[PDB]
Amino acid sequence: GQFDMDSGVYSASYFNARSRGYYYEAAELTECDLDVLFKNDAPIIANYSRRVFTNCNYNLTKLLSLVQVDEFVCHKTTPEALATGCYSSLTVDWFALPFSMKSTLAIGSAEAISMFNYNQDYSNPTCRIHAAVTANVSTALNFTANANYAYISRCQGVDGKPILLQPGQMTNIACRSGVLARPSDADYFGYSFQGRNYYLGRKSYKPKTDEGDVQMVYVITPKYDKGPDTVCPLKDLLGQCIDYDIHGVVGRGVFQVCNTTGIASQIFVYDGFGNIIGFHSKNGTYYCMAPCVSVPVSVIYDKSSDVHATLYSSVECNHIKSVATVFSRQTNGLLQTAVGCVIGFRNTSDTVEDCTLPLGQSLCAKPPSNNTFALVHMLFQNPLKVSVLNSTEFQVSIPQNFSFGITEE
Amino acid sequence: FIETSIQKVTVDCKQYVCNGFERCEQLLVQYGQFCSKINQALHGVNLRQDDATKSLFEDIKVPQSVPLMTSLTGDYNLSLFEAPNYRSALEDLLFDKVTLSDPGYMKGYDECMKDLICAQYVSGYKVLPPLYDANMEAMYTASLTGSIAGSFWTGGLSSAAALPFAQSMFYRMNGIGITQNVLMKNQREIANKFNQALGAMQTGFTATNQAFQKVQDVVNANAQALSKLASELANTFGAISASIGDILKRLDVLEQEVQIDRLINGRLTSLNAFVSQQLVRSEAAARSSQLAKEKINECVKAQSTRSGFCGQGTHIVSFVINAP
Amino acid sequence: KLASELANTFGAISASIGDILKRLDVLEQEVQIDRLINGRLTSLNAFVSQQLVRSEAAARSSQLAKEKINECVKAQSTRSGFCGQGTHIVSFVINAPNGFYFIHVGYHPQDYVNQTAAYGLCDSSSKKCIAAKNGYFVKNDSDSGSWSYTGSSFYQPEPITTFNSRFVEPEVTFQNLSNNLPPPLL
Amino acid sequence: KLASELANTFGAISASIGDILKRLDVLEQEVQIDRLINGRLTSLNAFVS
Amino acid sequence: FIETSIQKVTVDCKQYVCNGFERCEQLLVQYGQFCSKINQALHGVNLR
Amino acid sequence: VLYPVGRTYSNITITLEGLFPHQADRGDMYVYSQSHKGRPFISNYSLVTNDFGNGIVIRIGSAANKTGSPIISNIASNFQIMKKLYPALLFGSAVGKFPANNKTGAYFNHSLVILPEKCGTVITALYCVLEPKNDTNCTGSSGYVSYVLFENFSNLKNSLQQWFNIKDCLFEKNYNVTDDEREEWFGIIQDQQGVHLYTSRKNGYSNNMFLFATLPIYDQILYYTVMPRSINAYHAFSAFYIYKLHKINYMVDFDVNGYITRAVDCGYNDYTQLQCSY
Ligand SMILES: *[C@@H]1O[C@H](CO)[C@@H](O[C@@H]2O[C@H](CO)[C@@H](O[C@@H]3O[C@H](CO)[C@@H](O)[C@H](O)[C@@H]3O)[C@H](O)[C@H]2NC(C)=O)[C@H](O)[C@H]1NC(C)=O
Ligand SMILES: *[C@@H]1O[C@H](CO)[C@@H](O[C@@H]2O[C@H](CO)[C@@H](O[C@@H]3O[C@H](CO)[C@@H](O)[C@H](O)[C@@H]3O)[C@H](O)[C@H]2NC(C)=O)[C@H](O)[C@H]1NC(C)=O
Ligand SMILES: Nc1nc(=O)c2nc(CNc3ccc(C(=O)N[C@@H](CCC(=O)O)C(=O)O)cc3)cnc2[nH]1
Ligand SMILES: *[C@@H]1O[C@H](CO)[C@@H](O[C@@H]2O[C@H](CO)[C@@H](O)[C@H](O)[C@H]2NC(C)=O)[C@H](O)[C@H]1NC(C)=O
Ligand SMILES: CCCCC/C=C\C/C=C\CCCCCCCC(=O)O
Ligand SMILES: *[C@@H]1O[C@H](CO)[C@@H](O)[C@H](O)[C@H]1NC(C)=O
Ligand SMILES: *[C@@H]1O[C@H](CO)[C@@H](O)[C@H](O)[C@H]1NC(C)=O
Ligand SMILES: *[C@@H]1O[C@H](CO)[C@@H](O)[C@H](O)[C@H]1NC(C)=O
Ligand SMILES: *[C@@H]1O[C@H](CO)[C@@H](O)[C@H](O)[C@H]1NC(C)=O
Ligand SMILES: *[C@@H]1O[C@H](CO)[C@@H](O)[C@H](O)[C@H]1NC(C)=O
Ligand SMILES: *[C@@H]1O[C@H](CO)[C@@H](O)[C@H](O)[C@H]1NC(C)=O
Ligand SMILES: *[C@@H]1O[C@H](CO)[C@@H](O)[C@H](O)[C@H]1NC(C)=O
Ligand SMILES: *[C@@H]1O[C@H](CO)[C@@H](O)[C@H](O)[C@H]1NC(C)=O
Ligand SMILES: *[C@@H]1O[C@H](CO)[C@@H](O)[C@H](O)[C@H]1NC(C)=O
Ligand SMILES: *[C@@H]1O[C@H](CO)[C@@H](O)[C@H](O)[C@H]1NC(C)=O
Ligand SMILES: *[C@@H]1O[C@H](CO)[C@@H](O)[C@H](O)[C@H]1NC(C)=O
Repeated sequence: GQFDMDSGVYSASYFNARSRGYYYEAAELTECDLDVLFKNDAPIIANYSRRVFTNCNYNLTKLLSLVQVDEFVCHKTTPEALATGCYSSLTVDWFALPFSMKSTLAIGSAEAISMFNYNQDYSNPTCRIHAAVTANVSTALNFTANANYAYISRCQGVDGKPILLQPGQMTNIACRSGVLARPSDADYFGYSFQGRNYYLGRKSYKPKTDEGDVQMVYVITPKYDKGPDTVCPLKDLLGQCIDYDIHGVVGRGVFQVCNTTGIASQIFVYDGFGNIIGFHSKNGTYYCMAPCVSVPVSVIYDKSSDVHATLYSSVECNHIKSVATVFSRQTNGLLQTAVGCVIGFRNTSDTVEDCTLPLGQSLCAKPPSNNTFALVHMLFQNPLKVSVLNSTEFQVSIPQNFSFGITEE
Repeated sequence: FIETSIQKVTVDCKQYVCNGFERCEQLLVQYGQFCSKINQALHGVNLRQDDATKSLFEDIKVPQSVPLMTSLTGDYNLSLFEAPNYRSALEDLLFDKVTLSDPGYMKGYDECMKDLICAQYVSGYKVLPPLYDANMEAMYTASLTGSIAGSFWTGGLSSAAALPFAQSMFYRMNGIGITQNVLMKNQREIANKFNQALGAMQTGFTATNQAFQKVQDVVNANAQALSKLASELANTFGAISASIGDILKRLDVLEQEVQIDRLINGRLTSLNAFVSQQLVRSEAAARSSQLAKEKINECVKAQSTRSGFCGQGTHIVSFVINAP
Repeated sequence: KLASELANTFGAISASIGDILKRLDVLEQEVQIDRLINGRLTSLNAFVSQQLVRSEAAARSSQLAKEKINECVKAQSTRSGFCGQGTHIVSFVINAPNGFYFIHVGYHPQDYVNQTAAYGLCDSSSKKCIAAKNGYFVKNDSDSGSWSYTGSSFYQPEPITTFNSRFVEPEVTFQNLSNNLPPPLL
Repeated sequence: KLASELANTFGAISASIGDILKRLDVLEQEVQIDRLINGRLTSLNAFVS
Repeated sequence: FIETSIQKVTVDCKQYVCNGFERCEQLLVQYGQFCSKINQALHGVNLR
Repeated sequence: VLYPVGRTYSNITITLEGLFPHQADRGDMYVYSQSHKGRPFISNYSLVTNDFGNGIVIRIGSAANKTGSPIISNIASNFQIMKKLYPALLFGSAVGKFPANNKTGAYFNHSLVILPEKCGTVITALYCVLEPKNDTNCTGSSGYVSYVLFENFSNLKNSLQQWFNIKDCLFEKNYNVTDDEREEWFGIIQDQQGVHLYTSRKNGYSNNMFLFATLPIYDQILYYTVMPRSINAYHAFSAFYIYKLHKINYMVDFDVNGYITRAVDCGYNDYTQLQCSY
């Protein structure tokens, strides 16, 4: 962040490898039927329906063309992501509920819907979708809403302690069967379920409108786990940093023909930090992966001569070529050095004991004043040799002249 | 063992915090100007370390050395300190027995293409080479070892003398307080005791020796600092994922701001902790370098007349060996 | 750093409290002022930690300054390396903006000549044995039996007197002179 | 100083985890417990330094 | 007076951060891995 | 120990979180016996209903090629080599008593019945409702004691239908296994995504526990029983032990081929807690 700089061997920013290709695998997964949402009668909130979809593809444009979304509530995902990205599994909970009582499904609500009928789980990403199937679409399909719709306002044992619904679980079968057995509304009525008495509650509602529109609630739970991402929307090179999408897992890295490790059934091999370090593919071959690493770059600058040189630290100069398009728009003067090969330097045999631009292991950079530095070694000044006499006499080296030397600290 | 030099590390702040994503870089330049300050401080630390290394190796330099002192002795066996590289056999033993991984220079990146050595080019940091090669440090140590023949004697470093090691040891013990008659009576028992002491010293690089465990603990502390720096890129810091790409894929722009902001805050906290630790270790290295200069000029270049310094007992002679 | 770190937004919409109070509602104001508070408290903690580290460094340097004053300046040092390079002669103290500035005057030799020497001299007949103090007994250039005294830090061949030699217990490694004895042995 | 930073709310509704779990819903519990965790880890790191 | 020894303190990181709440412990292990490093450093200073 | 799902590792130590059992937990022991006099010889297993909790893991076999006691003959001269039998399991949500006799283990509504059909070569996971059949001295009468999946010695659904009614039957899934005499592990868990089964007859020759057969059962399983099983005629068979899974921390290690060789309970004593702490 300055324009008048001083001398020194600075450290510059890393330069990252770009993409040199694209790789794709999908294992050819078939379309899973999401028409079961619009096939049978619309479910009651008490007897709601759940389906889990795995190893399939879906066309979302057809699905959203059948409903009119009134309001969607998503946490940790967006509907754009569920139309673009892949994930491990898909869970759809759907039931009929009118829009006049959609605040009962809101978080923190004290209504009986959340604590007896549907308790949403928020430990994994979710989207609660309030949509309306219109009358024309309802007659185009076989979708109807002719059931007797009611929820559970009370699910209480003989103790009298309410039995609450845990998150991500279907309704308790005793209270479910007791509520759906009774044809009329009642806040408090007894029910004997297979030898045990229950006091229950029934309150009715109507999801159909005057136009004939059936108002629906869809709870979508995309699950993002490690490994293959086999639920994907219907969308339309060795040793190089290339982009990939093996089983819906998108990223960049370096691919190598590699010795097999781990279990071939589990496709992806992970490290201890949640990083894919390899994968198995079809035809029995194994590739072990690594992220595409970056070249460390150091800059040697001298203020007196206004000459700059560029040290690529600890890189073998052969490899510079492969990533030659990732540096600045100026980057030749090729020269191997013990601290990593460097550009901008002439190899010389001169030795200087004191230098102000040290490149590392007994190496320096002599100022030009040509228009380039000189690679010079550090000089170890040999002390004067004194020879041991093997007799009773001995050698001494006594000064004959001196000077008053000043040191300051 | 005296730890005189810290590990010199330069960290690229932009690559460490954002890993090349442009949205993160925009959010980070909206956050502040931390990276230039980090780079300047962490460059000043390395510059000070290089200056301290030069100031340390001026003291090891002698005006005169005897190249034939370690080989032309009496009954004393000083083959553990002979220059045959100028690295001695005890330096070879010490460097072989310590579990130190090779810092790649010249070809480290190429090997990483096809641990903590290959974690440099994927995290954002780089371990700088030392100021001197091990060979030149070996020349300095060999020249200092050859100069202890008459440095303790009446020539107070202005002149040099060429006493053999037997005569030098004889003068050392006398001035210690043993009479000359006793020393002349025992010219074989003393040499045998000195030789077996050096032999047990040679064999003694085990897990029981305290100084070798100090060397191993210093290497382990450097590795733990690098591992702590590298392993904090896998922390979510309360976000949905530790990767910027997953956040950009799954979330919308307003939520992406919050998730990238908490990741940026966590990684800047990691960088600040590393820089402060490097500053504290630099102060410790300065103190240990001053102690190293004092002990070289008192124990190696002379004979200590003060108790408790230059080891237990009463000091006779000292030698110095390069450590990792 | 302490002054310029106040300009950071720390993820907020602005680095100023007044703009946040003017633009956003109370619930958003709490969040923005909270992240600004967290950033500035982190800055204060970093400054205090830096002050503590420099305080320990200054304590170490103050101990070193006391030792160097009492050794280099009030007396003449005999321990090499300490009190500067070479053998110490005299030192001075100069005040500095944040400490002290020392100037050490040291004896630095320039030339060197190799010489032969002896641990001591004895007279065959009387076994009286002398050893040199603060110097060596070097051989003369015109005779094989004439010995002269020289200084340790300078070369000048001088006659051997009583004042530059001490009487010591005899050793087998002393030269047993027979003719042309020096005046202490004569 | 180590003991006195367990009473700091750090911008949350309370310094106690039990009050946060009693009052707020799950999504707000994550945020409040996260800022309390960040404050207490900052205190631990300051003590270790 | 010369201050030759520090006060040796061991802090249980999980108990200090979360006070034995399981939801907090889940959120802390989702946050990162800090308690092991704190225990290692704070045991190393006591050993030294 | 249940293998991690969807991924594998090699020569790494990880602190996994999930459903794991305790160290040195003496699980419940169940043995099947041969026919005594030409009539089934069974135990108290059908009238006792255990708690599913978070799931169970079963050590299958683990006692073959040893000297076994026929349960009808404690004399050591009658002792023979143990064979391998697969258990019949029954998982449900609501449990009461059969009306006619008042015997426990009625298992009303839908229930998951895991049967080792054929000569121990196919395992069948069928999910439906068992009602008593109005037959003399059988389920739903006055002279009923217990039900046996009685077999010969070289489909148990026919015996089950001889003791129950099969109606409202949602799926019937068959999985192919080989007849062996080895240690095996079997484990069942239930989550929001359904019922997950685990077995050791996946991949190469290990005691690990890999997922298969994600069943679409979403009502919460609360009870499990071991349906008694007998083989018509002296013979001896191995035992299986059932251990309960808990929500605990658990540190494991992998090898070269990607199999878990050793694990740590992380809470059994102070030393395992310290091992997890570091
Ligand atoms: C998801 O489902 C929708 C249906 O709702 C698909 O849209 C359909 O795409 C096909 C192929 O482009 C269209 O067929 C075309 O029809 C024209 C005449 O209209 C004909 O000239 C073309 O040769 C072609 O056959 C079809 O009209 C269109 N229908 C609708 C309602 O949009 C969509 O392609 C599906 N998405 C994916 C990724 O497959
Ligand atoms: C009872 O005896 C039978 C028969 O001896 C045992 O079955 C055998 O179990 C061993 C387990 O070590 C199997 O060995 C395996 O061989 C493969 C190569 O085929 C090798 O890669 C594995 O590492 C392993 O060593 C052996 O194949 C198997 N025999 C047969 C015929 O399948 C059974 O384990 C014994 N049961 C008990 C409880 O002792
Ligand atoms: N008909 C029949 N069925 C059987 O199951 C049976 N089992 C045995 C023997 N079964 C067993 C079971 C456990 C141990 C046992 O000692 N267990 C070890 C386990 C040690 C470990 O955990 O590694 C122990 O001592 O705890 C011995 C024999 C003999 N006859 C039989 N006969
Ligand atoms: C809850 O809804 C399910 C799904 O519609 C009902 O299950 C159906 O029950 C009928 C009558 O027994 C069968 O003919 C169907 O084959 C069943 N379908 C499925 C998918 O199981 C169930 O009966 C409802 N519960 C109540 C108490 O009415
Ligand atoms: C008549 C309601 C307003 C008056 C309430 C007065 C006193 C009650 C005080 C606190 C309870 C408020 C809970 C209301 C829940 C409504 C939101 C919902 O869960 O849908
Ligand atoms: C540079 O020059 C020196 C001396 O001439 C030589 O030893 C060295 O090999 C040269 N460098 C290369 C890469 O050849
Ligand atoms: C000196 O010591 C070395 C190493 O212990 C040994 O190899 C050598 O033989 C010894 N020499 C003598 C003369 O004892
Ligand atoms: C100096 O060294 C040379 C070569 O070893 C030797 O011949 C000469 O005698 C020495 N000088 C004296 C004064 O002994
Ligand atoms: C000097 O004389 C003594 C005898 O008094 C003898 O022991 C010694 O070896 C002699 N040293 C010489 C010859 O220099
Ligand atoms: C397994 O991992 C260890 C790491 O401790 C390693 O030493 C060993 O070589 C690995 N095994 C194989 C076959 O690579
Ligand atoms: C047998 O099972 C019944 C269940 O009805 C139980 O009450 C009894 O205690 C059990 N007896 C034994 C010995 O297990
Ligand atoms: C079952 O219990 C009821 C009431 O407890 C009783 O009337 C009936 O006789 C019992 N049945 C049998 C077979 O004992
Ligand atoms: C359970 O069974 C009873 C009677 O057998 C029935 O009334 C009830 O509807 C069933 N429950 C479910 C959820 O099917
Ligand atoms: C066993 O085999 C006999 C002869 O085929 C048959 O009559 C009997 O029903 C069989 N029993 C079973 C349980 O399979
Ligand atoms: C299972 O094994 C049977 C042989 O009994 C065979 O007919 C069937 O095709 C097999 N099924 C699969 C999926 O392998
Ligand atoms: C059991 O085996 C005996 C012996 O052959 C036979 O008489 C009897 O009919 C068999 N019973 C069944 C049910 O298979």
